[PDB]
Amino acid sequence: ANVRYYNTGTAPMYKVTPTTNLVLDGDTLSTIKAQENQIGNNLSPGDTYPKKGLSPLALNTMDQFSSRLIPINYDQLKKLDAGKQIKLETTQVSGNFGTKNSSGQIVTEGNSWSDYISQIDSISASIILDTENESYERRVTAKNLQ
Amino acid sequence: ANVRYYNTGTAPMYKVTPTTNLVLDGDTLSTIKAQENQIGNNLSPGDTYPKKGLSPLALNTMDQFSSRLIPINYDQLKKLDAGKQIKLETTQVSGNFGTKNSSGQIVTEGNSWSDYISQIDSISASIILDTENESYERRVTAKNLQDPEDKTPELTIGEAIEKAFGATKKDGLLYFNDIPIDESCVELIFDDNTANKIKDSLKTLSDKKIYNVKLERGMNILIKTPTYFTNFDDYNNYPSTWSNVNTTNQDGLQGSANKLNGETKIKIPMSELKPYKRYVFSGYSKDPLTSNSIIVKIKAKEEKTDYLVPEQGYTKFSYEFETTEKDSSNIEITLIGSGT
Amino acid sequence: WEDSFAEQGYKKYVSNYLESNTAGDPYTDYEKASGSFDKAIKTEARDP
Amino acid sequence: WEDEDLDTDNDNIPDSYERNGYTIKDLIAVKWEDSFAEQGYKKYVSNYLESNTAGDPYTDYEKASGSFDKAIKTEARDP
Repeated sequence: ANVRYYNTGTAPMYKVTPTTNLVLDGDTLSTIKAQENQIGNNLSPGDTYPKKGLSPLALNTMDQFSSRLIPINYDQLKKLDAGKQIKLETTQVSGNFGTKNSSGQIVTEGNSWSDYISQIDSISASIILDTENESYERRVTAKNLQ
Repeated sequence: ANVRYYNTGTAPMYKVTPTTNLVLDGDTLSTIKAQENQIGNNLSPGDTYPKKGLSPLALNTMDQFSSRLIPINYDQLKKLDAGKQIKLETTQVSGNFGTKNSSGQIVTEGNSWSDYISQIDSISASIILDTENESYERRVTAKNLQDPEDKTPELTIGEAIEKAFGATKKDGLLYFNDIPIDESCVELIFDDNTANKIKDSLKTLSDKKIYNVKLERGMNILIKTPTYFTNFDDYNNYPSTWSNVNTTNQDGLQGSANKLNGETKIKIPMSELKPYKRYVFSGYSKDPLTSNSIIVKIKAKEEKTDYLVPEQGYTKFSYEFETTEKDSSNIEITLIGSGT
Repeated sequence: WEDSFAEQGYKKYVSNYLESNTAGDPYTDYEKASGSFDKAIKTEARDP
Repeated sequence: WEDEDLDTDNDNIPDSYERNGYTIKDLIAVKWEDSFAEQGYKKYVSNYLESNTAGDPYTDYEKASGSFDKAIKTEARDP
């Protein structure tokens, strides 16, 4: 499959590792977590990986050390041969963020976003704008009255 | 595939690991991240991996530990078999940089360049020079006039090109190692948004020079030095001598004083330039009566165009021709006219 | 905060005086008001 | 004292910073005069509220005085 990423929000995210889900017709063929091949180093807000002028990004493997191309048996092949198409979804994305030291160098080692997600979601309310060229999604905190 | 790297810019990079992307015809065959075999230990700026005297570098594997050569199925093999060629792109590059300790030993352990990229890009504007032997690309910071707490020294674009490359203020103008860079002696290329910002911010200045406009946050500026130049006091690099010329008050601009008629003709053979390219011929204006610019280039557009001054102020003109393939033919530019 | 700072280009914002991260994100309130955290995060995410 | 309170610890004085500029001399930053141009000294300024005014991982004092690396070109020495 040839995919490309995008990012809409405020802060950038380093070392993106999305996990995709392939479905055909009721089924679910595979869940792929992206390897060190199709990893992405930087993602500024409002931009894409790869950039606006380059070809997309190809994923074809499913191990940790990349071998073992993705299989499809005979019935799913004959369904795919007879006109159908498969659908791709994104389930979760793990990444990194960056802090700086005592007036020194920025470090990104084990500073993961994936434990600030369920705290921010249980505080905030979600507001999404959609114009004709781009989208925006923000999270604003709100007061409890209990 | 046999590839070699290059590096243009100010800082070196250790332990360089590019990732490449192979496309054939709309498709995308694979995305390869270079392993320990195709790694590169050093890249001094303005140099390559390997050096100039060595053969290129081969990549054929796709694992983490190098096995499992790259496959191609039958339809893509028949497409590649019937004349076509594949295209190779570079998406990202990760590497290292070097910090030294308290007058001790330089260490490079997890000092990765890849987290200073999105910070530097959202501050700076990008200026790229292109001469005919090498290229240069630099990043210069700029002020954001929206935030009043944001402090940094603002600077004009003619000062940014002064500071980025090493140029010296030789007789008012600035010269880059016996090459003249000015507003009127080079070719300036923008994209759409920065050209819109520049043409919007000219009408507030007293002097209508574009080297006095203010540098902004997100910009992109490319410059190209010409290949043949006709400065009259000195610096006219030409194998073919110009015909029907004049010599009075010929130092720079602001001194145009010679009104003459007739025609001006230059002919250069193909042994002094490259074939199958798209050259551009450009100059400035005057207040004459009339002129025409005939090109006598075969395998091209040998027509002319009219001169048609709208005013006496210096407003440039530009046209283009198309070169033959290394024949006995000569480019013949003739300019007829009454007035200058 | 005074009302006459607004022509200069200054904002007005408030926070929670019983915590050090009033929005859950890994930057504090002082670290996010004064932009000393990162230069890539948009200025729409500066008030806490 | 009155005019030496560096806010950020860039090890460089804010009077020598927002004004006409400064120049290193014997590894010590001193005030800028116009007669230094004969000898071969430059003139550069920076941001007195930060310790990295260009984003790159070298500070202002570490980049003015060339004590960072000897392979980075001198075109990237002013901050």
